[PDB]
Amino acid sequence: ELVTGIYVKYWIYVCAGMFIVVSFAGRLVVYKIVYMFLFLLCLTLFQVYYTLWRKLLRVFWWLVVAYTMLVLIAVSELFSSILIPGFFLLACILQLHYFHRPFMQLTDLELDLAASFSAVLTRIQVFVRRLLELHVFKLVALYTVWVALKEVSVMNLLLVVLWAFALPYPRFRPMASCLSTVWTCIIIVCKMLYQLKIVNPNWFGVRKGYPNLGYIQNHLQILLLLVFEAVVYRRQEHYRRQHGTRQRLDQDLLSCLKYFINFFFYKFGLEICFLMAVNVIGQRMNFMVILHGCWLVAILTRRRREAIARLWPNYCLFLTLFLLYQYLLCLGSTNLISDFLLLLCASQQWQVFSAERTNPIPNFIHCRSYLDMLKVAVFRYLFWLV
Repeated sequence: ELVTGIYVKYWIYVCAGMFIVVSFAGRLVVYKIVYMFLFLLCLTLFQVYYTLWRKLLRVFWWLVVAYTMLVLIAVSELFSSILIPGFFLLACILQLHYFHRPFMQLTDLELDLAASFSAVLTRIQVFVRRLLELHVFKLVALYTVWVALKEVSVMNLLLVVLWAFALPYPRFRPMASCLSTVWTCIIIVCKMLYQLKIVNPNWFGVRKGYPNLGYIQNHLQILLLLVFEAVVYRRQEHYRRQHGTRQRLDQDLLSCLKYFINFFFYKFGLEICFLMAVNVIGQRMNFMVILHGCWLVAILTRRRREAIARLWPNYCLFLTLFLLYQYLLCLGSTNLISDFLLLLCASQQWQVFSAERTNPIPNFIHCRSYLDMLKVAVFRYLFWLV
């Protein structure tokens, strides 16, 4: 057949996502929300324990059973609660059992636009794996965008500091990534446990979530980004287990574009670092930015090549030593957001500085191809343009 495979493979993750976010369709009650909270925590522990990702089907079936039991011994007002959690529990149980019996084993390893679609998917997966550190940084980015651009979370400094020492260090990055996933799960547990009605009502910032919908998205998107990173790592391992040159770049326009996109930061990196530092100093307008630009012009002082490289690990070190203290002093801005973005670019540079793996110039004095018709302009016209 055709449709039965597509309906039998995309079952468990979408059903768990529908069943876990369908909680809290009601007033202040601990009865129905803590089930979905413990379900999301169990899914996070299953993903992060790296051996029980799909090998606790007893626990999944027992969670479905407890959900159905609560939905059948609990439930214009008595027509949506029994239709939400009843059907949700039944669908979850059916999905979990069916997937475990056939879909889980098959997935695990113990008009022709579809080929282009799959090739673009594989290439985006490859770039995600190469940019896994960058993807984690983008998760730090949305973290601070909820933290320092929407509202400071419950000791958000701890998570932004986990990010801060995760950025420049590759020995830290995976372990502090998993510890950040764990701390975000604990933060979501404490967030959904704080909306109670027995509260009897500056280093804590318990914001007392009123509407019981807005005080969860800053942790829901966090766990969703951690789960998208874990799913991208798992799909990268699965696609690895299944299934131009740096000197040939100047042969075709496509080859030049490919050698650009592969190495867009390679011999451009410190340039873009200086550019992002300049944009941050322009945008912040503070004496903290005055000291930042002082150290930036000090880094620029060592014009000679390889001198800056020595100071660049110390550059990342005082960058994180400045940014973490800045966030803690703001606790008790968007300028700090772009400063964290600059520190992220500088950490990426401090990573890829030491890449020790790795003359048709008179051709580029006349136009013999499109590549050199643009090459001559870049070499000569740009100087006049500047």
